[PDB]
Amino acid sequence: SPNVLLQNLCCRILVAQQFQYAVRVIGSDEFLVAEKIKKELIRQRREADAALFSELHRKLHSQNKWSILYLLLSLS
Amino acid sequence: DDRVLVTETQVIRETLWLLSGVKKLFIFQLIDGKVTVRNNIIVTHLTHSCLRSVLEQIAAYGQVVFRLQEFIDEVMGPFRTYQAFMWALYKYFISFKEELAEIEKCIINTTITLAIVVDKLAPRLSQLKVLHKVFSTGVAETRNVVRASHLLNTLYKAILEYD
Amino acid sequence: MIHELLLALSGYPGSIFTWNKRSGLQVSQDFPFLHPSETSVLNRLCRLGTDYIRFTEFIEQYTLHGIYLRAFCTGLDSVLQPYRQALLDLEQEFLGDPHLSISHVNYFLDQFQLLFPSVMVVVEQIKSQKIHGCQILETVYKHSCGGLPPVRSALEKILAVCHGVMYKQLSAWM
Amino acid sequence: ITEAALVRDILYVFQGIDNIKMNCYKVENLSRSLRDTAVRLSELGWLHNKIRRYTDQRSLDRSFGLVGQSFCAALHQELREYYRLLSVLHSQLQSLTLRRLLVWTYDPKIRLKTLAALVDHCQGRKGGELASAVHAYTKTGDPYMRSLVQHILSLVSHPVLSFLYRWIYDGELEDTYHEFFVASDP
Amino acid sequence: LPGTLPLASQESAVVEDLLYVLVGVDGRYVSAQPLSRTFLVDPNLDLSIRELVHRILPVAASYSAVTRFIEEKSSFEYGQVNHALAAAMRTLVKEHLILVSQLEQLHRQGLLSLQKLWFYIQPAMRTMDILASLATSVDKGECLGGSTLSLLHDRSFSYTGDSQAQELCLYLTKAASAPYFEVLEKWIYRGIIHDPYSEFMVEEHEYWDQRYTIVQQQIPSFLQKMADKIL
Amino acid sequence: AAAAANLNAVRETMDVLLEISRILNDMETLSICVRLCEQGNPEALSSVIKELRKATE
Repeated sequence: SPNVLLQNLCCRILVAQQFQYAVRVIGSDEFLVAEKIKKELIRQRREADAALFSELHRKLHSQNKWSILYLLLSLS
Repeated sequence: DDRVLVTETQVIRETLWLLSGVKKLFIFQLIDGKVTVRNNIIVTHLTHSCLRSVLEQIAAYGQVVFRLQEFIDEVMGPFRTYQAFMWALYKYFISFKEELAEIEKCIINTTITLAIVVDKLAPRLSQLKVLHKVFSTGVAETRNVVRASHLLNTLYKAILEYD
Repeated sequence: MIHELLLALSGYPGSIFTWNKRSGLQVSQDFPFLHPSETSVLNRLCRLGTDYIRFTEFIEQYTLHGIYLRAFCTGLDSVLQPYRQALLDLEQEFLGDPHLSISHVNYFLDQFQLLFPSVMVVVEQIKSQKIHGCQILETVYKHSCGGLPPVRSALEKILAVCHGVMYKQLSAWM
Repeated sequence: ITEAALVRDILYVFQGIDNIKMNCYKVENLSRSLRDTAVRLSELGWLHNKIRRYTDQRSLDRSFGLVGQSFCAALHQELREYYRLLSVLHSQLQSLTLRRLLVWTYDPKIRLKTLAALVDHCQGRKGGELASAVHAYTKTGDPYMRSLVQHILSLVSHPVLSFLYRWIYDGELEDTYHEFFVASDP
Repeated sequence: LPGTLPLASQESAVVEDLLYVLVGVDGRYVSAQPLSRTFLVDPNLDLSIRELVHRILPVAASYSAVTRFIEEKSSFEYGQVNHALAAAMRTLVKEHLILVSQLEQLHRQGLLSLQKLWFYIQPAMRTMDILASLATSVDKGECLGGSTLSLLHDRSFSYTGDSQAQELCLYLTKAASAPYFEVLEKWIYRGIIHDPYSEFMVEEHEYWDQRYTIVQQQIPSFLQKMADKIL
Repeated sequence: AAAAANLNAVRETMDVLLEISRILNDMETLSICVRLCEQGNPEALSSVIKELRKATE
């Protein structure tokens, strides 16, 4: 299942060599992440967006979470 | 005390009928030529009293349109002036009715609630209030020459007020 | 209770929000379901509702006479239009997500809370001094040179339509 | 007295509305490791009640003038922002704790410390003399304050540059209140 | 009463107490004493805890002596450099008020043993030990203007091989010298010298060898080579 | 009924995640990333995504 999902992601991003490299790479808290995101937003500033992000984070909890936030922060 | 606990959309449909000038409605049951809200109507919200408040205002508008419909009725069932006057009033109602009827279409087929249909009807509930004062001088009066002169002269006076 | 409030801010008082002829809109007393700390912000929120009610009651009453008073009320509804339109919106946002509290509703009014107060005494000077005739086109103008940008942009609209009367009469005579 | 109750009251002390009552907000049991952080966090309300009262007391009399009012009005667009942040924080109380709140309200303890100290340096200043006492807060260097006050100056100095562009191209000065530095003699 | 309390559990009580003293507010067991801040822990505690607690507290004392430099050196009787040095030294204290929050969230889950604390604070024990050495070498000899910029060019050369305490002292100097360098851009490209507080290297007077005179104290010791071409 | 409610919750969560991505800045790529993140690490996935983007360029 996970391997199939990784192959689908590689196809969306784009071949076989790239998929092999991705497989090799794969083979190779929440509050802190939120604070880091706010600090990154401050560096970018801006302030209004940070307030909106705090409201959005609360909404997600109302409707694992740390891993998704970390990936988004890395993309920046 | 018991209450009927009507739904929400049902009220707007009833309000449209009151605007149309139809009688014998589960809400706004008139007694003596004066439309009046019932007493057991309640929604899940609005604490049973604001509803009696908001309906009480629309009721005041029903009186303006119910009395006029009573007037047009007493001409259909050779004055040549009242009969020629209602045809102007009657012509206005058909066009006004079309806007109210159209809204009913968008109810059966977008969200719609109370505070939206009222503000949508602002340029009509304004034009209607004028008729309650123009017609009030065409109903408070015996000879056929004074009832038609005093009416036709009230308009030409009431227009110069709005110039 | 949300849709209950959004009607109280429209001009329809009920059991939760009683109406008094002298003071104005205000909350009746403590309610068990809600918190006892909100009983304040609502009272801060009603200081706005009282303005709209005392506005529309005067607007309808038309009271004194004269065209320049008729047109002033005719224009007074135009500046009051964004208030209504911004109130219809609050219901739409609450219809989407059911996690919004009174805090956000109080926050949405923002601009109306700092506008009505300054445009309240302009009405009071009229009904308390019998300002008859074209003298309104100064009493409103003497308050048009105010510092508050929102106000400076509101009364100017009323003066922009009130001049339409003079401009009508002036051209009719010349 | 749980930790969820204090967060329930603190979100109201941030506004002026009072366990926590009213110059410090003395709280009145609970452990010492809680009272201390509450006293510290509530310091934001005492900075908020004072700024709101100043704008209100002056928004009553018309004696302040055109320049003064503009500055007073500028203190509301910098309060709607403070009234929005509370709404987002309010929606999460249904999780956040005192430690979480500290990293949330560490910045608006500064903006509510320049504004609450900008309305005391200019108390009796009516007219251009006010627009000259909110400019003596730009010589500060702090890149966060010098970029806040240098915005309130851009609003307060708009009426002043309204007389100037009037008294230069048309020569018709008009100010019932004496603000412009050009005084006429009847 | 930690004496009548079990061993493996009372450690989780100190780590929550100690998890506050790192912020400044007084704790339940690890209290503060009136004023270089000296603490007291308890008379009856396990020997293999206090000897470990007393190893962390040198990050509390090095914080009860930096926040007392921020809340003080921001006054107007210090110049435009002892201000920026106290602002750029305030962004860091914020980044320490966050490194206290993440552990708190983790503790709400039991994942923070005392032995685990003594590892996470290792960087926050070395940064708060530089800012607590400039805040005591700026007050030893009264420095304002230039001499408080000579110090931040020598305390940054003494760490020429650390690279973890030189990327820091190069963030303070690069920030505590913009206000000094914004009047220099008015004295070279124009003749006007604002310098409200007497801190710039050149001061004017009221036939021309006495008007502008080089002041010897307020020379940044990295413009010493060009102390003449400026004037 | 219960299945329909679960589908609505998933759609609402996806919309909220998209808004957060836009602020820090597609939907199909985000859905694939979210599923992978739920299974299991996060830093490694970010590195692979960056490398793939470089290859596409």
